[PDB]
Amino acid sequence: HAKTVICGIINVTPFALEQALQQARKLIAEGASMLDIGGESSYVEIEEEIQRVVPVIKAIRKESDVLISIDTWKSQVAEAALAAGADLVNDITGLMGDEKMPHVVAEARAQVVIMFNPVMARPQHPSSLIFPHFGFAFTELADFETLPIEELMEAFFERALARAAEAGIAPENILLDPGIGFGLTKKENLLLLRDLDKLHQKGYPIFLGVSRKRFVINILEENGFEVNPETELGFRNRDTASAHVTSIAARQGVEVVRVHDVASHRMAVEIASAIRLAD
Repeated sequence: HAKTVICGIINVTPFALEQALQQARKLIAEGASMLDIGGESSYVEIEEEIQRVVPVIKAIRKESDVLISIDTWKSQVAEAALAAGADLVNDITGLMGDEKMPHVVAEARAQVVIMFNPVMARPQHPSSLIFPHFGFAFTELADFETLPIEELMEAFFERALARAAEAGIAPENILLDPGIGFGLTKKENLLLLRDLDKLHQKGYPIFLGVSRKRFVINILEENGFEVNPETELGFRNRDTASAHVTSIAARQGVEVVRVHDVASHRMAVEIASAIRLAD
């Protein structure tokens, strides 16, 4: 199969155009094969989000054929971004935050990343408390509160995939993201990483968030590594640590990794893929 694709993160802060565009050039030059453009954070909110992402996507498209993902759970943002040149929707709510999102994805013949969102699945969970509310979902959740994380992920994807099917999104256009670092305990995050192959066995490509995750940073700090991101050494250690997770992921055929620091993950991908693809 093909080596792991590296998807670089571009967050457009609410001049912003030019900074996003600078980072786009940087990540492309470091070997990103995809860019994930995000503008998050009512009609006023949607319009402001559109005005962040659409300029950037048009600008990037003029000088690059790179695959562009629009990172939004809002159908209106996705529709506008796809029209402007984005190739796929990265939906952190996995089609559960907006009932219109499946139709938008289908009509555009676009690809979609369906993220498992444990925050929406377990709103009262201790790890989810500090997160915002995603979405414009689930009935009276009681069951979800109890379920072992892998069972809950399956339950969530069953619902999300049903939504994709009644919209007519082709199965081959769907990627799954297990939602690492989104309202999960340390053990759960590690279990989901351990069991990436089980997720892959479902038959969809995996889009994996490996970058600057709190549980990984906690492994470093408890083992004596500097982790302060306002130091050169801490900043570096954080990215190297994420790149170790990419090494593992790429070796087992994960199709896409979503990352901040493309260069460090390129090292990991090239090593890991050379091994995986030895014969």
